[PDB]
Amino acid sequence: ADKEAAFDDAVEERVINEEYKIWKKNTPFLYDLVMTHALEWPSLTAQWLPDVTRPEGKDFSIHRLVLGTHTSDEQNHLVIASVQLPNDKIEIEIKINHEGEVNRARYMPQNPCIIATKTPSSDVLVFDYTKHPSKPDPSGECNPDLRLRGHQKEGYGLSWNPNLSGHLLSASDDHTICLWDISAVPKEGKVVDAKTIFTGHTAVVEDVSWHLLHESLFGSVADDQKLMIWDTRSNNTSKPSHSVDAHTAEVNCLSFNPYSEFILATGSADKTVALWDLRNLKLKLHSFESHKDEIFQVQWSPHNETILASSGTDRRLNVWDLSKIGEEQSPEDAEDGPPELLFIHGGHTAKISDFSWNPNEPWVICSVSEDNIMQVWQMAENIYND
Amino acid sequence: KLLSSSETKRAARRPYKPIALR
Repeated sequence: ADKEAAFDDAVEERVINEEYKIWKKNTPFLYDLVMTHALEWPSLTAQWLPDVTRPEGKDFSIHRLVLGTHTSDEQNHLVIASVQLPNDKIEIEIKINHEGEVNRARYMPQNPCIIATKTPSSDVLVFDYTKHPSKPDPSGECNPDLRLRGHQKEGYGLSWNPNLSGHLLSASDDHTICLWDISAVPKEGKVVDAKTIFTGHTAVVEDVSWHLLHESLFGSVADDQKLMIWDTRSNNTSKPSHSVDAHTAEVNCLSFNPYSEFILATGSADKTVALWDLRNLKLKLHSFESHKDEIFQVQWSPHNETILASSGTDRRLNVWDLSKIGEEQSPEDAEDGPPELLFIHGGHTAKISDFSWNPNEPWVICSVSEDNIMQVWQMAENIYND
Repeated sequence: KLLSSSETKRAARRPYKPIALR
C-alpha cells in the first residue's frame, strides 16, 4: 500500500536526527557563530536589509531581515526581523498582512523601505513598510501600496534593477517574464500594468535576475532546461539575445557574479551548479557537484569574488571556492568531494527554502527551512583563512 | 593543535561525521 512511504520517511527522519545530533556536537569547531531560531510559521524567503546600526559602546550590532510566512491555513504576513550580531537574539519588528504565503520578497536597492512580494496568485504586490503599522490589523486585510498585473499564474523569480530605479522583473509558472516600471508612479493608481512581457521560455520560468552593471541585460532560467540572456534594448521579446542548453533538468536559479561582469552561475534539478561566461555561453566553464538533490537557490558572496553558495532539497547548504578548482587531493579527501567544495552546512533538517549572505558581516549567512527553522551562522575563520 | 586547521578543513566537508579529537 501507501504505508511503505510513510514508514520509509520515518526511517529517513531517524537518520536525519542522528546526523543532526552529530553536527550539533561538531559546531564549536566548524562555526564562529551559529544561532538557531524557530519561526512561528516557515519562511519561504529570506534577504538581509542593507542597513546596519552599531550602538556606541556596545558589543553587538543590529541587522535586519525580510522574511515572510507560510501558514497551513491562517493569516499570512510579510516580516521584518532584527538580529543582534556579535561585534569586532532575534525579534520580529514589523508584520504586514499578506494575501497568501510570501513566495519571495525583495527590497528595492534604491529605496530599501520598498519591498516586492510574489504570491500564490498572479498578482505581484508591492509594499512600503513605512506606510504601514508595525502591528498588523486583526482583520488580516492585505492592503498593498501597489498591485502589478501581467501574469496568469504565480511564480518565484523577482528582481529589482540596481541601475534603473523601479524596474522590476518577475518570473511565473505561466512561462512568461514581466517587467514593470513603478517609477511611473501615479498619484494613486494603486494598480499597474506590465511594460513588457518576455515569452522565450516554453515552460515554468523559475527565476530571473538583472545584471548588476549593465542596465539593459537580464537572465532567466526555466523548466525547459534553458538559460536565456535578455537585452531590454532589442525589440524582439519572444526571442532572447542568447539561449543556452544549461542543464539536463529543470533550472531553478541563477546569480550574477558581483565582481566579474561576464560570470554567472545557475543551479538545477540535475543536482549541479553550472558556471557560465557570457562571452561564450556555448561552453560551460565548470560544473560544481556534490549536492544530493535538486538545487533551488544560488548566491555569490558579496565580499569574496571566488565564493559561491547553493542550497536545495537535500537539506544542505554548500559553499564553493572557485580558486580551488583543479587542485589535487589525497584519495581520502576526494571521497568527501571536489577540491572547490569548501563547506557543507549541515545545520538544517528539512529542505532549505532560501538563504541570504549578510552584506555587512563577511561570511555570515542566514538560511531558512521548511520546518520553521531560521539559522544565522558563520563558518570558522581557519576554514577559509589560509 | 588538538585540532589542526587541516583536520578542520576536512571536517568542513564531512559535517555528519564526529570530529576526531586525538
